[PDB]
Amino acid sequence: VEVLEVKTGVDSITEVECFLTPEMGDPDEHLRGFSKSISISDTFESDSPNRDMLPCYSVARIPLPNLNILMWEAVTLKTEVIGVTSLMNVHSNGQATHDNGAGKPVQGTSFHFFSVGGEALELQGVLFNYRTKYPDGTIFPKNATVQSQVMNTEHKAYLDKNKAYPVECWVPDPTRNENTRYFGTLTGGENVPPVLHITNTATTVLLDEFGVGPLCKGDNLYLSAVDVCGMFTNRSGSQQWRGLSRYFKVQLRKRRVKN
Amino acid sequence: VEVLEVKTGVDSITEVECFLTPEMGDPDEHLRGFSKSISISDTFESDSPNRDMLPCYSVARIPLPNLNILMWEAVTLKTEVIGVTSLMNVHSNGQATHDNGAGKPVQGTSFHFFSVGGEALELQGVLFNYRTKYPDGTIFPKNATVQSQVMNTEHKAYLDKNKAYPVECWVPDPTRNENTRYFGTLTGGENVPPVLHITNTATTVLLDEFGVGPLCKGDNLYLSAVDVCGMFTNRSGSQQWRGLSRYFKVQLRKRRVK
Amino acid sequence: EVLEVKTGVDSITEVECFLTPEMGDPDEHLRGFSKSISISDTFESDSPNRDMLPCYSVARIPLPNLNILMWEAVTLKTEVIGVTSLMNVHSNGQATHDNGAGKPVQGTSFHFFSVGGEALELQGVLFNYRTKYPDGTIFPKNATVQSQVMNTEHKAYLDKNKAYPVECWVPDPTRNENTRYFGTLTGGENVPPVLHITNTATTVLLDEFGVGPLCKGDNLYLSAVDVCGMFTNRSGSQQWRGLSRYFKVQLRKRRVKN
Amino acid sequence: VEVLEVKTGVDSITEVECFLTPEMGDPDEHLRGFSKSISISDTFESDSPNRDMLPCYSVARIPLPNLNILMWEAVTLKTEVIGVTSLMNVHSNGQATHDNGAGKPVQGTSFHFFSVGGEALELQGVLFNYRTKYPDGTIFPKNATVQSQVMNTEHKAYLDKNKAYPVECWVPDPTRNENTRYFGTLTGGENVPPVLHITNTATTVLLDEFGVGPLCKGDNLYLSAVDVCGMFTNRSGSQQWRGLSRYFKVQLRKRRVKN
Amino acid sequence: VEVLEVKTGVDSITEVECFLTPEMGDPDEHLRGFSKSISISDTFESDSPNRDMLPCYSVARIPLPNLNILMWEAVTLKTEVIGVTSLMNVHSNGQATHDNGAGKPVQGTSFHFFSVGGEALELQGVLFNYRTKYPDGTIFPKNATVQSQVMNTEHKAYLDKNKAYPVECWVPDPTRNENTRYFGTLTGGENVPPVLHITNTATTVLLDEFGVGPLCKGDNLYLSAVDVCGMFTNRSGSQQWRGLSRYFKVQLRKRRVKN
Repeated sequence: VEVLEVKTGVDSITEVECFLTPEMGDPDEHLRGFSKSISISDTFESDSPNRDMLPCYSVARIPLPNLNILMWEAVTLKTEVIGVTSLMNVHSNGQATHDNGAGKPVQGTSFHFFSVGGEALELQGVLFNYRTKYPDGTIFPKNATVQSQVMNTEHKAYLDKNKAYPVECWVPDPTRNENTRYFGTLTGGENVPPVLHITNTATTVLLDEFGVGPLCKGDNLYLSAVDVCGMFTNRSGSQQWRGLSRYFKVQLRKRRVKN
Repeated sequence: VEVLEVKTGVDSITEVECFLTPEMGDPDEHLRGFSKSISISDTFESDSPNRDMLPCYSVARIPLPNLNILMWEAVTLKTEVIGVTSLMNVHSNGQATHDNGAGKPVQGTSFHFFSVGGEALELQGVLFNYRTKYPDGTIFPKNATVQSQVMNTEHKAYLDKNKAYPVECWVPDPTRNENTRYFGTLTGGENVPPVLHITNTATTVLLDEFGVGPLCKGDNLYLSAVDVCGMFTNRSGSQQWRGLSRYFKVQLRKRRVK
Repeated sequence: EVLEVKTGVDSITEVECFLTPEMGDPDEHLRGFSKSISISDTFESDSPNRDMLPCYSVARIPLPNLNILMWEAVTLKTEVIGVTSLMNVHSNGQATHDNGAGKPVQGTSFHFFSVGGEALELQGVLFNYRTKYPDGTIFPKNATVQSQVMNTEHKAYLDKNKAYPVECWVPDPTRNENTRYFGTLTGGENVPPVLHITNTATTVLLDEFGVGPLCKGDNLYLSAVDVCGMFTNRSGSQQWRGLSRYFKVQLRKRRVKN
Repeated sequence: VEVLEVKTGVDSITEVECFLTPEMGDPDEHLRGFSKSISISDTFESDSPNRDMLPCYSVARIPLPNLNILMWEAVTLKTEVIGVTSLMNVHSNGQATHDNGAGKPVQGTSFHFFSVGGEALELQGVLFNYRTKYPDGTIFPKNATVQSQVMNTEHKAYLDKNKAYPVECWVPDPTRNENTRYFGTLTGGENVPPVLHITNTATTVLLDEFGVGPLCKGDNLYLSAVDVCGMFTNRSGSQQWRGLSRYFKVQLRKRRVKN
Repeated sequence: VEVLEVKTGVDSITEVECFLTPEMGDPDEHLRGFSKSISISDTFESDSPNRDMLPCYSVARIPLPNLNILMWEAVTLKTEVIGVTSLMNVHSNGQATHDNGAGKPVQGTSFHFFSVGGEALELQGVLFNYRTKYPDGTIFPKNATVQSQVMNTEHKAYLDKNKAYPVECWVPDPTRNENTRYFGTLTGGENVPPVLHITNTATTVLLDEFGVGPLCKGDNLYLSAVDVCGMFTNRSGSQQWRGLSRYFKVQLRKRRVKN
């Protein structure tokens, strides 16, 4: 693809605003945005997590105004976590900090990740434990070998399905994603406190070093997200992953391209 | 509504200064700035927080001088939390950290938020637990379903009343607030320590990509805030939200529109 | 009305001094420490003795007398003197654990410094409006429940050393036009002290309009607090430990009218 | 060596992309990416860590296109740790935080290190304890004295062999490496939480203050790495180092050189 | 002294590169770089720390090429801590984290400090406890009074001797050191994790606001360092300061000067 002039004019600019909801497991009809209580396998060879216990990658494919050599180019992203203040509900079935204290807030291992792309995010598989049996209804590395625990190039996938790609198996494939801009932070640890900033005054630019943003094949924008905030501890002491939705505002413009 | 020239002169500039006091619960007439002690429901279904245990958003609507095409445009903000040294009272009915020790100071989950707009801050409701019964005298997401636990578009509101909107079920609506600038931080975890900076040498510019600040409809500036500093632990080991007031200094200039 | 800067001979001056911390000094051997912290059982019975209360430090520095012409503070260099003293973990310290070293000074800290052409101006805010502050100290008077968020009666001048309890007072952001102040409260019980020393860093004291503090009556006001944290003795009791602050201030001569 | 002009033209540039797997010990045929569980010595004299217990430096020598006097010059690096989300597997033979809680995630002492050079990374030896007996199959400071605990200049080597230079015995030698760019953080502490950022938008510049990058002797790129993420605690409470692979992408341009 | 022009020419440039070893106490002939295990006085009046238990400032007077009006002027500094990876030896007489665990790594109170100067570092004395009996063969504030615990102007010295000036009594005197540049962080707390960055791509400029670096009186350069990394806990539970060597590379140039 030869990228050429940006079209000028008011019809040359569009905008995509949406919410991408989390996919944490949802173990009952009252617990959307939570996973199942975590159960620990006794051995590696018996690691067998259920689907309702495994957070997955969120993805939304957004149709843009049809164009046809012109493609929509993603220029600017605005994004934030929606419902940060909900993590102050410290009075609903929380294990106490101590005797007569308030609930433990959501804390621990967090993954905050977001991508904007002209095609599906491209994933590479890395397994904590290759012998883990992943559940029916999820898409995960197949023919896992020991070498899957560090790097196995057989484990390529597209983020082509919502509620399907377990977070713990897949990362953005850094050998691809030319047409995607991705951003991710894992903050590990049992007690790591969530630090969530919100503002409507921060724009991130999506143009590569040559002034070129993601170009939207078949007039589709791809928004992908993960926002595992940490773990909710109930009074029994068992722990659930808790997630929040992510806001996306992408500005786009029309680029001419050849071949 | 198109934005044109900024009126110049010495009669074209105005300044708004004020304090927004925190609204933490005030469970008795000696505990202004504190909440009622947290009680934890045994289940989600039975979660029923009383008003005096629910911190709420602070809001002040300030009349500006009248202009009748001319609107007040907000340009610069100075803000800080007032009384940060108050958190050094570790000698007043606080649980000792160990045998013979000084008092645990205010710590744990904090929310520091401020916003300046030309209209009321626009809110999206999101709930930790959708079956939570919120109390009489508070304004909260109505018709909550399990989708409210992640994203429910029904839950829209304007921060149009003080001591009314509980911090825990409302957040600035990113899909709106085009005529407001907002900034907040949630610092979670039960041990996390307060980090409070203060200076009269720091200025936030309020203008957008296009050099335009909030334009004050009806000649009213709207200041909104939340300064939940953490929890204070009394010798019983029960915990109360403690908040502080926030200072605002806003500089406004005249703008012609339409 | 601020006019031209004078240039040439005797046009420049420097002020270099140290300000000692003011922590309580509870016996002739413990300068720079508070008394051990006693906790009151109730808010009602909170009665901290002067030797348990850290206070604001201040120095009125007299400048070369001028006769329309006044001194203008332009840059600051500052640091905490004797940071390495906090490596003494062998002098009557509660052991971390069995056979271990003494617990270092840690927990709640307040690092503040200001340079002004008049007394730093203070706002009173109280953790607990019922606290009885001791004779010999200057504290918010006629305290009410509203004093726990913002009571405009509590106004004062940092005009005396060892008198203004840190926990009652903050810089008043509605005034202090003729001062630059900077402060950090790092609260928490385990919070580690982080202290940077260098002779390579310079703060600029000029405002947005290129004007620094102007020294009324030819007097520079330096103000400071450096409560580093608490020292735990082998008994478990905790004292505030403070350290001295170094100020270097470059001033120039500014003509002024009316 | 006199560094002259850069050749231009579409064939004057090349790109190196690869993965560097962690060398953590691999104690059995199922635990690639893990160390052997740590065994403490009663005394400094008895300190005798086995090879399967000692994380080593990763190194890849990468042959570039032959030139016959031109040398390849490394200009830009893109790197990230691959599989950061694998550390969310807190349900596989993990010691519980507390009664009913999730597995403890990987946490504790981490070393994150990467270097790009036109020759093997140059190593200085420093020993926590000079009387440690290092194992057959590893290459370590020889003729240790007590001064090896602070600085002994006998302890020089080239990172010229994978799975062999123990990470705790060697460090980049700052008196050499004129022809290498190295970056490393040690975050020690027993409870220290991992912090892993991913993005395809960040580029390191490899040029020195004179606009010259590493020049590749015999047309070879040297990529060195260590990504000890922390330790994994099984249900017995014994602890293994857990390592992850590192992605490199280096842009190189042809430089003319004399002698 | 009037400062005039920089000299130019290949021979107006010189470079000083060297290691500063730590002076932690060296309690026995196997523990270079450790202190003696810490003992706590029952009272202030009885504080009497032994020399093998007190870390001291490190210093090196480096002779420069003899110039006979001309002085060498220090312009740039590269510095790093050497053997940061040595803090991953958690298998050598360390107190376990918990039952079956790896050893506690080095952690707790750290002081990292370095200075480059045209004369000896000037020290101000500050004592935690003015009644402390400092030991024979160390240089300490003398005729100490209670005022010595905050600020006593009597306590002035030159860091003119190695393994002599105990760290806890002395800090750079900020009323002096015009001809030195100093940099120091105290990170206190008992459990504080070491964060140690290494790279050969960072340079510090030693030039003040007027473009003048340290001027080396009598053709001498003064390099001072402290790098107490934290505390080592042996299986006893007793604790020793552990330090590491610091690397210095200083670029100097000739400067004319009058009187």
